[PDB]
Amino acid sequence: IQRTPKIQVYSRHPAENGKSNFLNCYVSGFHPSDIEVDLLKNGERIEKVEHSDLSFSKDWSFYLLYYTEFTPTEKDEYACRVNHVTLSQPKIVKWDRDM
Amino acid sequence: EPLPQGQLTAY
Amino acid sequence: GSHSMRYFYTAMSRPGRGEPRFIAVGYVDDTQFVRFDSDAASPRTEPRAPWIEQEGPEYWDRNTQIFKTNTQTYRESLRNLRGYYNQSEAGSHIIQRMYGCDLGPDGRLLRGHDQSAYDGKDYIALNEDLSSWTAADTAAQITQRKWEAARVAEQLRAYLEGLCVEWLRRYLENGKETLQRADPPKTHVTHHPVSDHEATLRCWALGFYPAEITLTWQRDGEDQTQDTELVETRPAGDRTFQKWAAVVVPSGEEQRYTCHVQHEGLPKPLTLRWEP
Repeated sequence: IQRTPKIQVYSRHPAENGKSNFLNCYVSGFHPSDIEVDLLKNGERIEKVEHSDLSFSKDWSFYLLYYTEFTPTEKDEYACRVNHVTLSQPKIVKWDRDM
Repeated sequence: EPLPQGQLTAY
Repeated sequence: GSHSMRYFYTAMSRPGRGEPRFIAVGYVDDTQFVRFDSDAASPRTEPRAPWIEQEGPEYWDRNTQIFKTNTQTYRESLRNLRGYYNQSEAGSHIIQRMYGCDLGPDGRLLRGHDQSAYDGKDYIALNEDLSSWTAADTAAQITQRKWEAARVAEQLRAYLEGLCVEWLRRYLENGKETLQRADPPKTHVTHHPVSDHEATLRCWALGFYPAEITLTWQRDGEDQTQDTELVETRPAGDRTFQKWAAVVVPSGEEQRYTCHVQHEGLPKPLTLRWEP
């Protein structure tokens, strides 16, 4: 009846410290559609994060893209925090510039 | 362009 | 070459939190061009692609009326299905619908689609003949009876073979510089040691459009389907998509592996290997 979301955290353009880019969190394959998604910077929730209009795949599972402008560095850590009815507790997915 | 309202037939 | 137009409707009940929300989005291939959300401060059809902006006020008012009317109809439908399944008035449920037309590489209607699901499970679908239905269960059979009596199939066929194709062709022309432009993937192979005798080879495909693409790893010319980790194609946020395929290989055997890429935008299929 319910499907847990797949989560991918990545950048729009190849990561280059000091260069403005876009941090993306793509959640897909989930059902129902209600879902909470926050982008984090060193653990703190980033303000002003936009997302795409709700749509779904051929198997009826939903997908959404959450994104915000950002500038990668050596120290700063970024991640995506996702909660869904299928999850016991919010799942944290860290950004890996090689994924 | 979407499907016209037509007769608005519910499920 | 081939093209399609699809509208995706999502109607979701939420007992205790107002009337069901109705959301509709329209796509031409992998490009969204319109949206409507009954929860918006001021519910109206809005542009989501530059080439649709040139449509006149009549277009936007006609569409908004259609979606405003659907909002009410789908709320009735949710009540109806709740009943068909003898469900409580306390749970949240979802009706989804997707319909549209597919054109071949010549501009002719290849086939039409109209499918509905309830709580993520197929409920009822218009057959490829655009004249008959396939109901998933006895509940959907009730909907089928209603639609036949209301000649819904005939209405869909007229739309799919007419308006659908006509407008899709119009959109393809107005947005030809993007909709009819295939952007090939920028590709490369990365190497990540995982231990002294194994390393990960990851084949990347970036900045491509449309989303359809094929990434495969071969070992001595043999596909490694079962040993290849293929992530889901994801949106970059600038209309393009990204994807990668990875395989763990024995250190020293990297050159026996080749990554193959197929995409509409490539002058010719690509074959890549790790380049130290």
